Amino acid sequence: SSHKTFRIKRFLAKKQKQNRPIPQWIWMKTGNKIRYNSKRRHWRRTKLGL
Amino acid sequence: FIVDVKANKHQIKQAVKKLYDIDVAKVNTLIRPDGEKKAYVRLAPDYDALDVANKIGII
Amino acid sequence: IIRKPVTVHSRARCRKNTLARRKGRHMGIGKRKGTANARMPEKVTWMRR
RNA sequence: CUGGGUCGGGGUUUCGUACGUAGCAGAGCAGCUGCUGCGAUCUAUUGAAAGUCAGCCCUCGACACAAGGGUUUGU
RNA sequence: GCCCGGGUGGAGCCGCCGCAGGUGCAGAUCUUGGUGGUAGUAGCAAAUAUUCAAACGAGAACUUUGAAGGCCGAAGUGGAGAAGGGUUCCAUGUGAACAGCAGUUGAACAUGGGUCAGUCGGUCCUGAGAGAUGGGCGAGCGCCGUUCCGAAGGGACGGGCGAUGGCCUCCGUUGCCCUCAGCCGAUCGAAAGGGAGUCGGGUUCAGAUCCCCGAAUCCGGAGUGGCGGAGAUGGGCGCCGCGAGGCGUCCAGUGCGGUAACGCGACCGAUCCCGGAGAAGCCGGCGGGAGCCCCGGGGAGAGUUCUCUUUUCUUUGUGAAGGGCAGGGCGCCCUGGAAUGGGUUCGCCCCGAGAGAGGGGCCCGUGCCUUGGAAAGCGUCGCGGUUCCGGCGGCGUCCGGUGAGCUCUCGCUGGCCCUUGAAAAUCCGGGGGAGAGGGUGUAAAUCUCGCGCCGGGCCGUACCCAUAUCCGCAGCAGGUCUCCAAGGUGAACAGCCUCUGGCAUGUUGGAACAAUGUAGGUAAGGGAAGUCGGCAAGCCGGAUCCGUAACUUCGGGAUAAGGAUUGGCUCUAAGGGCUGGCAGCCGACUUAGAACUGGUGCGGACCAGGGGAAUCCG
RNA sequence: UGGUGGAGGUCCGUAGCGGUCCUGACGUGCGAAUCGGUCGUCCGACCUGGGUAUAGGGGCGAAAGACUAAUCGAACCAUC
Ligand SMILES: [Mg+2]
Ligand SMILES: [Mg+2]
Ligand SMILES: [Mg+2]
Ligand SMILES: [Mg+2]
Ligand SMILES: [Mg+2]
Ligand SMILES: [Mg+2]
Ligand SMILES: [Mg+2]
Ligand SMILES: [Mg+2]
Ligand SMILES: [Mg+2]
Ligand SMILES: [Mg+2]
Ligand SMILES: [Mg+2]
Ligand SMILES: [Mg+2]
Ligand SMILES: [Mg+2]
Ligand SMILES: [Mg+2]
Ligand SMILES: [Mg+2]
Ligand SMILES: [Mg+2]
Ligand SMILES: [Mg+2]
Ligand SMILES: [Mg+2]
Ligand SMILES: [Mg+2]
Ligand SMILES: [Mg+2]
Ligand SMILES: [Mg+2]
Ligand SMILES: [Mg+2]
Ligand SMILES: [Mg+2]
Ligand SMILES: [Mg+2]
Ligand SMILES: [Mg+2]
Ligand SMILES: [Mg+2]
Ligand SMILES: [Mg+2]
Ligand SMILES: [Mg+2]
Ligand SMILES: [Mg+2]
Ligand SMILES: [Mg+2]
Ligand SMILES: [Mg+2]
Ligand SMILES: [Mg+2]
Ligand SMILES: [Mg+2]
Ligand SMILES: [Mg+2]
Repeated sequence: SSHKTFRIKRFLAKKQKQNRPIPQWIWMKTGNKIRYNSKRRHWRRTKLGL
Repeated sequence: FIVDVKANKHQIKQAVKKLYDIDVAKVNTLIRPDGEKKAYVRLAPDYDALDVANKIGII
Repeated sequence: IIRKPVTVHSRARCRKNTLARRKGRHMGIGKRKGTANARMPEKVTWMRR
């Protein structure tokens, strides 16, 4: 919706910022077990609640 | 400029005037989809934006 | 980059048929589907009179 | 020097008489002083025009093509 | 059950005497995980449809461009929004996974970008309602209740006292006293209700009533108010001066005009009181104005030109805010007094409570002219920057007519109600007359008049809005609120065809054309013999002119039933406006009649009631 | 008698709303109720958006034990 509240817009902004993939220098640290970002969300699949 | 979401147009105008000792014609603020506030600051006609950008460091 | 012209949709055929109707053709009782009142309202006729 | 194939030509057959042109044929109408225009339709050319193997018949006309290619098989 | 041999493996393990147990699986439609046959099978069939050439590329039925043929057909497969979604938007790149074929493509993945407001909304008001305090109840978290068992006002013109600052003038700031007086109850509740005020042109890859350019406008503020204009400057007397004009005394001056409707640029005024606007249903008819459509011409550019066509197609303008004038309306005024009644509407309706007839006044003027404004926009022709350009030039943007035509809007008038069809915020006018100003001027108090000065903070703004961005587990034939609406046929916003705009046949293609299906059709003769049952299909169907029964609650039945006609072409007759029984000039669709004519065919596609006699029930 | 007028829980019939018949399609479907033709109604007891009120032995019901988030002759969730 074009009409939206400030807190809704802020929550959307945080969720959008969280959706990037991991930096390529992570996976080759020493004590690392992370292969990829498993929390990525697609707008078609999962609908953010709300 | 990029500013924080707690700044008024008056505050942005005053901050620019103090920091860069210039004059501001008007300010237009929006809030980006990513969160921070973006401000378009229109200067007085007798000040050109290119020289101020020079003094800033962005050219 | 050219703007192509509008495809022709002439009105010569319908205006010729309109001239025929002016003369009184194609307006027999075979070629009419609405009632007489619908085609020409008697209230409007009485108003004009 | 034979073969089919394509095209063409005839035969058969289906529908029903093409476009154009001409007509002092045409309900009439308008203009110019008998002539010129609009006019559905009609008459002649006109049993005309069109289609006709793709699973119709004949050709001996034209055209190119056809002595190939691949996989196997032994008492 | 176990012991050896061989292989793999890479760090722990077993024998005997005792001790302890979460100690032995084939099943429980057992639990979890994995894997088969089925099987390269079912299937990738709702909404008409694709073809040719080229480019890129390893790779093309699916991408891009060009051409052709089609569909959506303005109640759209078009152009925009609300809710919802939340980056899906834009550019570049990739082709691992996904897009049930493929992809050089994507709403996929990966990098980066993108939403600019005093005027657009929220923000304010209150509606149905929600909800504190006082009070009451309750073991208790709490609940009831919204004016009800409340000392519910923290405000103010003005006057007095006290202090301060500014040239302590005059005013401001307070502190105290006097005086003045209701609240309908704190507060919340609408991105469709109320609610002041922004429009035009240009610009981006993606944003525009937001950016730039140019024109405006509303609200709020200002010691000295910045300024003009209004309040305002007159009369009398004694004089001077020939007069003009100038002195000295008195008196007035909070505007003026029109008989009236009312008008003029302003034209003091408090507490208080009255009123208005906000602020009102549904339907019908008619009229005015725009937009669109239509007809006859002038241009400009295109299309056809085998023959014809002064031809066919596209285009041919001006914002907001002021000023003026049309044009609409008036239950507004003045003169006058009317039967032989008159005026008037499509209908009505109106009049001695004042009609007709004259003369005025007011309101809306979204139309036209003008300022804006040609400078910009657009259509063409030609030069430039060889480009990076709001580039520069010429010309044009013209004259008319009509319509029960469609949509919007304004207005008048009527009908219907055992239905009468919101509140508040906010703003304005009036009645009153408490107060203030000055003593004739440098006039003062005061001005809703003209111009001038300053400011308008916060939040939303991208995109989809639907046979692919929402909800249905999904790119699901479902569902989901709205605005705009061309030509022909036709009663029609019906069906069918087309233009602007859009699309690629709905998650695949090729070759065959067996059975059985699904969806359409046609059948000789018979005509319900079929079947539980005329199920299904079929007949009729529009319009014009005739005709229309039983019964009836008298309204209906009724399109009862039953007949005839319908094309094309050529005519005739009738039905009107404007200007000067008549003459001239324009004109919009109708209706009727006639002749001729076609292989009896003519509501030729589309649209489009089978009928009658009875019984039961409501 | 001829006009005029334009009423009505009036008739044909679009959009909208609904859902008769084929007991058609489909029935591991497009779809946990859809599709096609044909149908009822279409100015009123009409259709619809948003706001608001009613909560489980309770609500709401032009009444079918219907509806109350694919759940109804007693919803859903957790616990005993
Ligand atoms: Mg979804
Ligand atoms: Mg190890
Ligand atoms: Mg154990
Ligand atoms: Mg087992
Ligand atoms: Mg198969
Ligand atoms: Mg659309
Ligand atoms: Mg769009
Ligand atoms: Mg995209
Ligand atoms: Mg695939
Ligand atoms: Mg602006
Ligand atoms: Mg309460
Ligand atoms: Mg509120
Ligand atoms: Mg509102
Ligand atoms: Mg009079
Ligand atoms: Mg110009
Ligand atoms: Mg937008
Ligand atoms: Mg198809
Ligand atoms: Mg396809
Ligand atoms: Mg699809
Ligand atoms: Mg399909
Ligand atoms: Mg038969
Ligand atoms: Mg027969
Ligand atoms: Mg039998
Ligand atoms: Mg039937
Ligand atoms: Mg009967
Ligand atoms: Mg009986
Ligand atoms: Mg009944
Ligand atoms: Mg009815
Ligand atoms: Mg069935
Ligand atoms: Mg089946
Ligand atoms: Mg009906
Ligand atoms: Mg109760
Ligand atoms: Mg029962
Ligand atoms: Mg029970």
